Amino acid sequence: QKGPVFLKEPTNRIDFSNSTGAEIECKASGNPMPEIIWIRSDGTAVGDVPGLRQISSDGKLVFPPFRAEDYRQEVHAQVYACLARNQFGSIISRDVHVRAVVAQYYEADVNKEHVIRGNSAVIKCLIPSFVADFVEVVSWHTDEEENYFPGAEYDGKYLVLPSGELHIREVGPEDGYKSYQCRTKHRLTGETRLSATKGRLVITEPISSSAPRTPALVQKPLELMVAHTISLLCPAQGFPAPSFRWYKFIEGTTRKQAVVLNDRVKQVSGTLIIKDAVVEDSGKYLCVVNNSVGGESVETVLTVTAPLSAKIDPPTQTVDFGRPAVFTCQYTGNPIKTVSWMKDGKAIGHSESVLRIESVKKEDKGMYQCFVRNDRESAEASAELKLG
Amino acid sequence: AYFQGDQKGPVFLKEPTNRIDFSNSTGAEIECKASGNPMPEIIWIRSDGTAVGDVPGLRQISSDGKLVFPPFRAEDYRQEVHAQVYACLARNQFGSIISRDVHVRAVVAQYYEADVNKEHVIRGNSAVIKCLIPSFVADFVEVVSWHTDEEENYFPGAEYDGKYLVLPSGELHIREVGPEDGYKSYQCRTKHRLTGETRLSATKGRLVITEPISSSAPRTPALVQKPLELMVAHTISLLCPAQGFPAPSFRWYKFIEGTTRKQAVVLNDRVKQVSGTLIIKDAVVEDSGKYLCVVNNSVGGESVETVLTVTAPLSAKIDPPTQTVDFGRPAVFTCQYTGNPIKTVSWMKDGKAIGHSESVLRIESVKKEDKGMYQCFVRNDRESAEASAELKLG
Ligand SMILES: *[C@@H]1O[C@H](CO)[C@@H](O[C@@H]2O[C@H](CO)[C@@H](O)[C@H](O)[C@H]2NC(C)=O)[C@H](O)[C@H]1NC(C)=O
Ligand SMILES: *[C@@H]1O[C@H](CO)[C@@H](O[C@@H]2O[C@H](CO)[C@@H](O)[C@H](O)[C@H]2NC(C)=O)[C@H](O)[C@H]1NC(C)=O
Ligand SMILES: *[C@@H]1O[C@H](CO)[C@@H](O[C@@H]2O[C@H](CO)[C@@H](O)[C@H](O)[C@H]2NC(C)=O)[C@H](O)[C@H]1NC(C)=O
Ligand SMILES: *[C@@]1(*)O[C@H](CO)[C@@H](O[C@@H]2O[C@H](CO)[C@@H](O)[C@H](O)[C@H]2NC(C)=O)[C@H](O)[C@H]1NC(C)=O
Repeated sequence: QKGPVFLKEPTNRIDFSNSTGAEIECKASGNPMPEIIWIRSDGTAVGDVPGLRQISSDGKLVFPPFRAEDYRQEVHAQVYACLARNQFGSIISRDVHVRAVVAQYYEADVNKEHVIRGNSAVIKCLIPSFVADFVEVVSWHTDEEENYFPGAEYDGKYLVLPSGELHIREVGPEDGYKSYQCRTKHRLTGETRLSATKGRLVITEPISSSAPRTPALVQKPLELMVAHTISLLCPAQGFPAPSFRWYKFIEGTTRKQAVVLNDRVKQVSGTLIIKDAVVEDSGKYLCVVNNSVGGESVETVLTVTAPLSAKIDPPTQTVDFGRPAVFTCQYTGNPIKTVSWMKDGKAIGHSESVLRIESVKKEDKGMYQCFVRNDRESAEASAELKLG
Repeated sequence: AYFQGDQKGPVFLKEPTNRIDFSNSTGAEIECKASGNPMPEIIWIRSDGTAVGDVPGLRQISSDGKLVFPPFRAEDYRQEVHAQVYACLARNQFGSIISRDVHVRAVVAQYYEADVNKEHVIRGNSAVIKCLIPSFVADFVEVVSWHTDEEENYFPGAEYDGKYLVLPSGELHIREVGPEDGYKSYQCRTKHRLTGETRLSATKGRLVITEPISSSAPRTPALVQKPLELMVAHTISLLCPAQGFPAPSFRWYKFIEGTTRKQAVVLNDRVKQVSGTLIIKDAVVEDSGKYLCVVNNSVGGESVETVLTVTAPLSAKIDPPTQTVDFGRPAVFTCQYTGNPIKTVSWMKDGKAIGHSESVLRIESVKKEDKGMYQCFVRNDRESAEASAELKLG
């Protein structure tokens, strides 16, 4: 006899268009071979909604394409999980957050950017918050028919930044005779679109000096996957045109250290570009900006995320009554907000990485699971307790 | 050739203020006035320590503590005169004292324009139309009113038709946006505090309403409000921008200082909530803290932390005024400061820094050279305050 074990866990987030639908597969092994059950993560096994959700063979949670008119929050905006069960015990998979999106019109805008002659400028493509999870910038274009793409800086002046903005170096009066528009792509429909307004730089020739001034609204804490490229903006306008330096606070201290620039880590004006993120790049960054009148600064936190995995030591044990049983969950990833245990699909209230039963009983036989979580993600491991 | 009484060190009777901001057409008078026996000399220094020269037409030191910045032509701006922190230095035979810093900022009258763009919102949600003012005039310009193409006019104060509110921060708040709400275009009126000029936005904004089919948990934006410094006694509005379908609800908490624990904000007379916006009237220092907006809906939710500091004017005071001490007996000065934040304390003796940052100063054993004036300086980011005291030999 062997308890269930997942062979294929459903992914964590599945987002899809109503025209595309969604197959989600859950595969499990055991001896006897286990039954698969889908549940809402309110605990309840899920029904079939003809046309909308059909549990199939032998995973297998299918969402067929549907009409706007048949959208249903209860089915289509939902967190699910997979439950594999046999005589020996049950295991739950991680959560599967299901988001079906009815394909709808939107439009990105580019507005006027005001800047002091000689400063760098950042033109932003405005995307409404309710498509921003799905829409991203593919390219920039001007009325003079030039086209800018992510990659390298053009003519020492134009760079399309990782976060999709257009960065322009050393803005002069001649730069006001240009109008900019972005191209956006929606990842669920694959549709692309030119922005519905276009923006211009309005340049001031200043007479007075002015210390550097940064905006009221600042980038909130970023979460970036390992091996990805990151750009941190340091918006500032000053006269004379300022200098910019970046730091990282030593983690949990009030001290900071200059960022070192190389191959991998580059600074374009005041923008820090970090290629190939490793978890160690996480931290609290400070941009200090300066000219002969004075200085200002803004902070920006970054977490470099790494995918969770867990494994319990040992994968199985046979323990006498009422001797102790000990399970140790080992995991990998960044960040780890919590560790949680289950027994035959239910919670046990125990959030330390090591589980100890002091003296085993009849009812302790079954499957145990460690779940590790951070706010975008989860990983489970399972283990088997038998009675001597 | 002459004075009576014991010599008394100098002491400021009129301290110059901290920031004077002024247009090129107005100019600036800054007055420093001090006391002592005998009767002290007044010298203006730049805040690298050097005593300042006259620049005819620009900077003239006058009778009888007065630094004067006459009205001047654009062509005549000199950053060295016009963008500068000064101090007042007052001296007599007995000793010397330096005033708190005096940040001087002359600003040449220049054209700017505000803008108001398209705002995209889910029907049924609230919306916040913003007046985009250019960073480099934003210290001097702010919103005075909102106006519509159907000729309606909204002022700071009270809600209109329970629907439109001009937030104390200048944004126009609108409740429960409906499709009919897309046939309105909005402009801001802004006022420049140094020229007193008023203008309307160069561009007008509109609402673009999405009639959504799929549900969406609440979504907050990438860029969020950085830490805010509000003067005591002022009104404050904190925003929680979020769009969601259904229409989400909003709740405000405040963290217990230096813990991970929050408490619900208690809404009443003086603290109110419009949709997701928190309004704090008549701010006290105690209102300072880390605040958290939770936002919700049957699909899931989100949140935005914002830090508020309510600031209070800094003032310092030494105990005593003056003491006489025999040689090899210790002397003791204690600074009593009020205000919010204090970031730092420091000390000087006869205009020079002594490198000592604790509220109470102690000379272990008084020598000949220790006679004279001693000063505490208490500063934050935006402000400074000084105190003085007189040490005599017995
Ligand atoms: C999913 O929803 C979309 C949007 O409601 C449907 O697409 C519409 O299809 C009609 C023709 O069938 C077009 O004329 C419209 O242009 C589409 N609307 C928009 C705004 O995109 C789509 O067919 C639905 N998918 C299904 C039923 O499989
Ligand atoms: C560049 O600008 C910054 C102003 O933000 C200066 O850094 C500050 O320096 C003062 C002391 O002179 C400190 O008390 C502040 O805390 C500093 N801010 C921080 C934490 O960066 C800096 O002095 C300027 N560069 C120079 C040396 O001219
Ligand atoms: C301060 O500078 C402003 C701008 O240069 C001056 O105002 C201008 O005055 C000229 C004539 O003197 C006019 O043609 C402009 O239309 C004005 N423009 C602005 C921007 O107001 C002002 O006179 C200066 N202060 C002085 C000379 O005392
Ligand atoms: C609409 O969204 C918000 C997002 O927070 C949800 O509120 C969460 O409330 C539960 C209460 O037990 C907490 O576990 C969460 O921690 C809250 N927020 C977070 C991320 O910490 C809520 O799920 C949504 N709908 C409602 C009202 O239930």
